[PDB]
Amino acid sequence: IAKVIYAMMGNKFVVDVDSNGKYVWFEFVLPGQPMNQGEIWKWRKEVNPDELHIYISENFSRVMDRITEHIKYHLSQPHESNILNYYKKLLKAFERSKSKIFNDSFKKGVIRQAEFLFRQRSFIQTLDTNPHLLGVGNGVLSIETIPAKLINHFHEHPIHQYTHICYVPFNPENPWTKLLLNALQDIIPELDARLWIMFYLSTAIFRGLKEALMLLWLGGGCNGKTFLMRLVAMVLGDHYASKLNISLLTSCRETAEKPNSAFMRLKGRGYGYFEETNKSEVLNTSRLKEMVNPGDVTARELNQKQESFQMTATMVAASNYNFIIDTTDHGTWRRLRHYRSKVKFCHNPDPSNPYEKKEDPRFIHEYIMDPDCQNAFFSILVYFWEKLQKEYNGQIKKVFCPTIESETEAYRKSQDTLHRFITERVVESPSAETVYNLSEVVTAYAEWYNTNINVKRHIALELSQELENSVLEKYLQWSPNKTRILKGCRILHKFETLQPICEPKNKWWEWSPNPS
Amino acid sequence: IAKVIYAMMGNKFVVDVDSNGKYVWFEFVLPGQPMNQGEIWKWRKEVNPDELHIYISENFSRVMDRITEHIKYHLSQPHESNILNYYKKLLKAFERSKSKIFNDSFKKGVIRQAEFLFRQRSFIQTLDTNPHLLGVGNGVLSIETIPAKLINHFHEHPIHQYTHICYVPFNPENPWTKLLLNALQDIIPELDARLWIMFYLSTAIFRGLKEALMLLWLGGGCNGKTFLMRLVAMVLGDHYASKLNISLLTSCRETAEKPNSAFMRLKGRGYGYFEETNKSEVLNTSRLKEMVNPGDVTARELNQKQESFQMTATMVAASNYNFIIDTTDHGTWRRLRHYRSKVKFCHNPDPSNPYEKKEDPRFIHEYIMDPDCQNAFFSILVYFWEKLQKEYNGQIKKVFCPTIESETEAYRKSQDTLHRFITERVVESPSAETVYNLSEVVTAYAEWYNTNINVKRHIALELSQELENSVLEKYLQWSPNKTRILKGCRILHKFETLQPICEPKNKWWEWSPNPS
DNA sequence: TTTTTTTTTTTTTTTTTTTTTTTTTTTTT
DNA sequence: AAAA
Ligand SMILES: Nc1ncnc2c1ncn2[C@@H]1O[C@H](COP(=O)(O)OP(=O)(O)O)[C@@H](O)[C@H]1O
Ligand SMILES: Nc1ncnc2c1ncn2[C@@H]1O[C@H](COP(=O)(O)OP(=O)(O)O)[C@@H](O)[C@H]1O
Repeated sequence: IAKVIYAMMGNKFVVDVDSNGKYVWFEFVLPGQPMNQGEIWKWRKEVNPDELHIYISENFSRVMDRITEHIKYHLSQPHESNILNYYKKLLKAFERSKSKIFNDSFKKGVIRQAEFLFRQRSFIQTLDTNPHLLGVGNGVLSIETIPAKLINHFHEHPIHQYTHICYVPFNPENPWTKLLLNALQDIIPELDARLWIMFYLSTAIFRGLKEALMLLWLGGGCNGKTFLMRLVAMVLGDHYASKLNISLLTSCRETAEKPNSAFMRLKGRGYGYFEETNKSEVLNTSRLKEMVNPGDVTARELNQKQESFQMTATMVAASNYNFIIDTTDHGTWRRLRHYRSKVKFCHNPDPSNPYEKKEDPRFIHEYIMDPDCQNAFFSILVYFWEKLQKEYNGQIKKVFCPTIESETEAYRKSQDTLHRFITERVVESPSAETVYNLSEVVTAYAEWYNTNINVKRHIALELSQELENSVLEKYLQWSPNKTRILKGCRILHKFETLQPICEPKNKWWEWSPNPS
Repeated sequence: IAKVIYAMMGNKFVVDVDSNGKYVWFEFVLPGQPMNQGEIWKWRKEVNPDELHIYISENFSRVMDRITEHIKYHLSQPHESNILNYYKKLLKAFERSKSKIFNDSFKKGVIRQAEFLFRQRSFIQTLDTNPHLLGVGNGVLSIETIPAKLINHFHEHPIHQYTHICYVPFNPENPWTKLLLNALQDIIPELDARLWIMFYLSTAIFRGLKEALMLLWLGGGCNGKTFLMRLVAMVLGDHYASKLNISLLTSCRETAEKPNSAFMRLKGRGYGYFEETNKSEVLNTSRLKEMVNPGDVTARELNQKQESFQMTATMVAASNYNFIIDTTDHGTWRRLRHYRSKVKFCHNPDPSNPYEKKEDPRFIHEYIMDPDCQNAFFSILVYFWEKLQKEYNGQIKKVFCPTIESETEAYRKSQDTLHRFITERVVESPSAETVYNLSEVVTAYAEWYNTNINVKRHIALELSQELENSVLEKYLQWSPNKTRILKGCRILHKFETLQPICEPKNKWWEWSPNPS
């Protein structure tokens, strides 16, 4: 029967071997059959095929009946004795064998035999490999061409994961679309920054390789954060987006004994966000380069082994407090972006202040669980992604935002404790002073850092190189003992310093050819 | 049935026993059969024989037909009564068992029985033992002789692991080959160093015993590092190369109850690298001698037993910051090599400066996932390896490079704290200097090192010996109490002052004549 | 306070059992 | 038609 069953549904069941070696089945659902919500036109995993057993027992019996009536007909026609005896023996044997198809053990054996024919090599590892296909509640969305196309019929693309958000073409006249656009515009007034943030967030749908970017934006509190940042994750669903933990960035270099189980996250997921923390924290300068770069990343999670994989997911970090970055290498400080929210939300609006408005808690308590709002947001996001693709050819760095890369470099001017310490505690001594050797500078810098920013361990040797790299390079002399000495300085302790764009008409999403 | 089946394909299936005692099957992939990308002409592991199960019922069935008609022929020829009755009984017995080959349990029993016949003793442990054979996407490559031979037909070498890179003969006229050669030449201008690094990197393909070499090379940042370091590992693939963690080189020593997993790596992997992680880490002189020697290394792993394997892998290291190496024995510092980059890459070129170049991000963001570049890079690598084999008889110590082994000894001059301290703080005694008891100099040197390099603990015993090993041996006296007193030493505690080649035309890969 | 973390690794499954047997109708009485 |  296995061959006949393969003839039955060669287009509705696929058998594949998992990592553990247990064969698993996958079936292509069709409309009008018992099923979950929003999986139509998608493959679904399965362990013990029920539809197969039902089809074997019910539909397959019709063919047996056809065989039986064919035997009836050929026995009816006149013939010779020997052929009639042969037909009678064949009929008796076939009737004896007919009832076996309803037996449980026979059906199980048939299934075990048939799982070999249904096998299709290279099916698990090709699942969801194409980054241009997204599973949606009403079918599949392909972003390969412009415009994106919705497929809701038979196809051959092996997609298994999905989101339960139905897609509709971007309609600006939808009331919820209008509400979302107005709220988003009110969240951040700058049009260039608005377009830049929307463009950056649009790339989350893509799951292939992306440019090495880092986005972090900081505010006082009660701002637009955690509203759209959580809304994007809710729209994308758990399958394609995932929340992270800030401990992934604040943790020191754990030993090989520690099985860091959060590194295995982001596998396949194209968007990850760090929720607002509770205190100002300090980066380790590790877990940054490997979390920004598009190269291979690998780590063991828990009671398993080192596994390499590609990490491709847009990152966002929002905190009410401030961050700590301590480095000046051009490798970093170049794949990072910082923004600061200029708006505030409170119950009683302050008149004549455009940078403060009445907060509506209804945006957070509800408006997330409404499917219509999620559908409108998804349409807006796909429209923005199509805009980016048709304008800058998928190059996020190409787009221009004057406010960005200016506030970013302004922040880069901060987070430099060494230069600030030099300006605070070093002055141009004309004469009547010594060379101070070299250890005094690192010692004073260490104690000032402990008593001004935070207490932490320091290495005396490493601080020297930036000391030459600092502005004190001109007053950095050599020594007959082949050491580095300082000059033209006084080391001070207390404060005894005395020792002589535009706006759109009615639509901003329509955008202007030159960056608006 | 099992004997006949063993006669069917005794040249396509091999049964062996793993460590756990479970029998496993291996199948020889041939062209024109279902198979994943790039495993042609190579053995593949298998758990539950599939093609065997199909062959039992499809091709083998015909054989019984050849028997059946034969009986009819003998039944057709006229003979005695008894022989005809014998043939009738034979046919009646045989027809009722003809269909038995389709039963699932019968097939499983036949497979279980034939498991013994197909067994080939000493097959798993002899897999990939030959180091001259590599599995490539279009067959197998043998580096046994010169030129290397690409086998793409039947053979008998038991290889199972492979890389998915198709091999082509080295052609300089390929555009990717020219681009890679130009970029690599630009990465490090020095011809001798370029040839030496290419020669060293060529040995990653070999998997047998290698020379005890540890190459490390530093740079300011945004350099050629992490580009070819990742490129080589990508080209080799996960099977023959893997990434390690710098923790293995900074952890002091893990004690018992250790779930060591990264230590027990490098099973056959001939290439190892460390990306630029941490900020100016420290070495404690452990985990180098066993990580440089060609000796056997033994380790356990999670729910495993402590097993010993021959560690053979070309090791490379690169960082933006400085290392801390503290030892002076001739055994070490002899299996080490140092290099430093001399170029910088940035978005704003400096004209007339040969040591600055416009960096091309495309080299990283892409050019890795393109197979066309990978094939050319592999061809370059194998060509360089064959050049080394024909020139220096496979020995990397005999190759000539003046810049290397000169900058390396220059680095060895650094990382010597005792010499620097001696010619920084202690000078010859002018007058009124005593014996200073014993080990007071190293006692002060402890705090000097803590305030100058880094904080750590010290032991007086070994530190005493290097004082004799230092230049201060001449100014060391014996004492009536049989103690090593220190004479002729000022022991100063202040900073104010002491108290009284060439390049070819256009083909560097041509290697130039023997001096090169 | 930081340091070992202590508990997560180890157990503990797993998964037993159905397999079959019998019958078996027809053949043989 | 009942027993192997
Ligand atoms: N465009 C908007 N108009 C009015 N109210 C808003 C708007 N965006 C957000 N809000 C409200 O302001 C509050 C902001 O709080 P929250 O998002 O927690 O700030 P933060 O994330 O910065 O801590 C939310 O409860 C939300 O209901
Ligand atoms: N020979 C070259 N010519 C032009 N650009 C290069 C060359 N080598 C590297 N680059 C570019 O310069 C950048 C250097 O960055 P990276 O390799 O990360 O340096 P590092 O590893 O020292 O931080 C790379 O992104 C690469 O695109």
